This record gives sequence, structure tokens and C-alpha cells, in this order.
Amino acid sequence: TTCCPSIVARSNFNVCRLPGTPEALCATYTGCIIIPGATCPGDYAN
Repeated sequence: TTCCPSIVARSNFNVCRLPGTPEALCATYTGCIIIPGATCPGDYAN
């Protein structure tokens, strides 16, 4: 599951992913985290 700290960070993550750049790297660049479970932590609810 991808979990982002802010709406703008989610927007940056979606932009970074558009050309195909790997989710793990886009998460690093934007501050989003990729976790194994279904429910995002409350500070990463966007």
C-alpha cells in the first residue's frame, strides 16, 4: 500500500510515477512510504 504524508506529496508521487519510474524510488523522492498492510499510518493518510 502507498501512504503519503500530504495531498501535495501524493500529487508529486503520482507525477513521478507517470513516466514509469519505480514506485519505491518515487516514494523516496516524495516522502510517501510503501507498507505491506492495508491501513496507512495516521501521519501518512493522504
